[PDB]
Amino acid sequence: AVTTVVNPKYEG
Amino acid sequence: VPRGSGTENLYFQGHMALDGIRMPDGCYADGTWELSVHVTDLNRDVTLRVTGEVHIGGVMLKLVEKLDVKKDWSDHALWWEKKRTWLLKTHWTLDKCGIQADAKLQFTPQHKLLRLQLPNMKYVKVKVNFSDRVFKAVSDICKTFNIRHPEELSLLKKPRPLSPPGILAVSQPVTSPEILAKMFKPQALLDKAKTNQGWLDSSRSLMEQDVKENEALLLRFKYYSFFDLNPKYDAIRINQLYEQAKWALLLEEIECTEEEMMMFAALQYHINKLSIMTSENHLTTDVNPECLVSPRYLKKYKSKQITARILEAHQNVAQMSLIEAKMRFIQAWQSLPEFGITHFIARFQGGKREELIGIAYNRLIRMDASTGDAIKTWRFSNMKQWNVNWEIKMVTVEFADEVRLSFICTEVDCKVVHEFIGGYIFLSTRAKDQNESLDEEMFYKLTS
Amino acid sequence: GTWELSVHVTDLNRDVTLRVTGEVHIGGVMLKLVEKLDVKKDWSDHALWWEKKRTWLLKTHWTLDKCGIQADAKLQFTPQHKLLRLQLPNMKYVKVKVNFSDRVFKAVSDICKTFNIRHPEELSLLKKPPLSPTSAGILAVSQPVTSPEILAKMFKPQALLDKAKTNQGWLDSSRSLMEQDVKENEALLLRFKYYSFFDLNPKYDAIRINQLYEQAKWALLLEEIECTEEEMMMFAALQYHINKLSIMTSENHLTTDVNPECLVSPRYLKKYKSKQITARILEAHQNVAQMSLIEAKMRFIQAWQSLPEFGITHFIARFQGGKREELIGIAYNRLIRMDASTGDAIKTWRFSNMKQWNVNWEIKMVTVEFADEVRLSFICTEVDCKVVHEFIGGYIFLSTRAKDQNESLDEEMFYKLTS
Repeated sequence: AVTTVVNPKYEG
Repeated sequence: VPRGSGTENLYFQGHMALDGIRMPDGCYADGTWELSVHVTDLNRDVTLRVTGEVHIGGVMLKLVEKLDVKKDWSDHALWWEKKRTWLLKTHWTLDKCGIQADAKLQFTPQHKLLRLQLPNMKYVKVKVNFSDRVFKAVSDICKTFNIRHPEELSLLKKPRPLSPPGILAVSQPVTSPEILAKMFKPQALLDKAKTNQGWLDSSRSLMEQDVKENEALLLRFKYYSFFDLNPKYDAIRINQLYEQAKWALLLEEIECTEEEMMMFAALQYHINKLSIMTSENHLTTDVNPECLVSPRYLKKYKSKQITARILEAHQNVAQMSLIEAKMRFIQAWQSLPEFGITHFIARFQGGKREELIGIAYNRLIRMDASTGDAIKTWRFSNMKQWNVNWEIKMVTVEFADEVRLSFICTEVDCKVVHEFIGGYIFLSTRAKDQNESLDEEMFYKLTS
Repeated sequence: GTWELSVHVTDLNRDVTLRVTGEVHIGGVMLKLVEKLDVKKDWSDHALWWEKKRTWLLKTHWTLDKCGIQADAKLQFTPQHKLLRLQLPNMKYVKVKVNFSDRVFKAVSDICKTFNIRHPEELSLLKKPPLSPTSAGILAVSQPVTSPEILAKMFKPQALLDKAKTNQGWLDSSRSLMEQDVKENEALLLRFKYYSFFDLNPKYDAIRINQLYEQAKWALLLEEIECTEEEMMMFAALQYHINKLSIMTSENHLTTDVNPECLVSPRYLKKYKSKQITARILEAHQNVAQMSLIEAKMRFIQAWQSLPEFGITHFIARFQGGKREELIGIAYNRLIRMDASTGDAIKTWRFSNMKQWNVNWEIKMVTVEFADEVRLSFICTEVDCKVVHEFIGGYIFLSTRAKDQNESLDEEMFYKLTS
């Protein structure tokens, strides 16, 4: 699988 | 193909009725079977008769019944080496945990002794819970040490004492010209980068990460972004950061020019003089109260009573100068052009050889693995998201103002890199107007 | 038709009489004096002074008629630049060459340039009831008291009313030293006058910081400002520490314990003789020790700035509706009506509120109008009336210093606010 982590600076 | 207990290929067919078409596999005439448990405290093995319906807490009680009925077993828990997991959900049945007669469990204190090498190079021993996530264990160790903002620190395995109150304030120079040279490991950049494979996983426990009981780990500042570093109450935190900076320069973990080295050396020499000043005794002929206080105090007190009050106040004054000088050393170190970069080995897409990914508080850097020369920099402020493909061990970073960045690391390096990026992103959300509102839930969501 | 004019040449203690008309120019009188006295000597610093009228005759294009000079006018012909003794905040005396005809605001600015003290508008000259620096060591001097016989012969156990009277001696910044009864070879005090210090920067204000530290130090030793016994002991320990740091800046190559093998990475030992490394460290240590010394002086200054009585300059005043003499206290942000016996603050008005303000010079009454509070009015003596006026205008002028505009000192703006 993959672990996608979004920079809170952008969404969430 | 993984075999045995706790896998998809168990050695015994479980859930067999005593009165089925034939007796259950590997069971005694009464339907029980033997679970062998190693009690680390006593270096002894103990066997229990159980079935699959017995609860984890049932196993623990059966063990305690067989061992000393007066001894304190309240700290012991079951550890399952093969599956690298503690068994703390005590209401689970052996069948739920996948536990058959082949399983080798340990009954062992959750709290153990752990040797730490501090940044000032001294060894301490602490009692820490080996079943807590390392994030919490580090936070608890820093509280014992009165070091604020534990999220900037972590634990690092040494590359291939004393039991806490005052060795944390120790700040002395190397003993010999040859004790210093003995510690100097003439290391290339790639070999420094390999050291960074030893940063512990903050989301897992010490037990799950191959830490012997009397193995020394390094307690180190991990993230080079120091929030509210305040001389008025961070004396210990400042001393340990200064010591980390002092050794990194003496040992060439970070380079500087010759003129900078002579400045850091004078500043270290000065700090050592100020430290002698905070403990110089028989401070007698120096203090002349007639020159230091207004004449009304002279007439109201005996000189040797004023001299005493002055020398008591001077202790705090000298400690402040000492802390300010260390702050200045840290600030000069922070201004070095490669400060704050942690290097990892990485193969960049379309690249010819192994290079480095450098991670800093505000950016990622592609660097040459021999010289450390920066090739390309990406700012976190332009980063939209990032992901790890754990199949091919590939990190991919997406941006708003250019095409994605992709690189390959070893499996160990993938986990560490992912936590560094997530960690620095977490630290960037710390706000001045705040209390110790360390959102633990947010750090875990970004680094796992 | 000519009439005679008595001009005294201070430079030669000789009196010279001149026949003049009245349509003659001031510049004309000057050239006649140069014809009668030495034709070789340099007279270009000399100007005409009129001691009876307390004024310089520095307009050469003007006529004797435009000046009201008649035959009853005894003038002087005298060097503008004269020797002036100064006691610095560190209590040391220096001599200086200053234009006794410039307005004192300009004299102070030029002295501070000579001494390398930035922001001269915070300093001024005060009358008390010697190396001779000229513009291109004594200003970085910070020595403890000589003996308990020197600190006690300096101590004046004076009440609060008496300190308020020393403030009569602040010079008019809009007038020259000559107009203010300052003799050559006589000592004025150079002091920080205003307690609002703009950009006090340890990176380059070493001298200005040293002198401000010394002023605070002495004010505390001489009880000109009071603090608690706990604070006095902290200040004493801090002064003791500063004197230790000061000694550390003179660490020579024979008293030194620098061990390079403990302070530098091994490649330096393998490349340089030990003596070369220590000399490099000792040279770098000078700036390092001087920086610790400056920071410690900054901490002393910052503790002094936090005292309850800090930064207040007192004057004797009769407030409207008051029954006796009290004190008007002037600080950088506020005006305080104070009891002259206890020093207690009775009422405080903030400069932020101050709409406008005027001085009735007939009855010597200062009046300050506010937006929230009712008018404040008080009467002072005639001298104290001029000094208080300058203090209020001066502090307003200092507040206008744009927090970071690095602008030139608006000299003309100052003069408008204090005249």
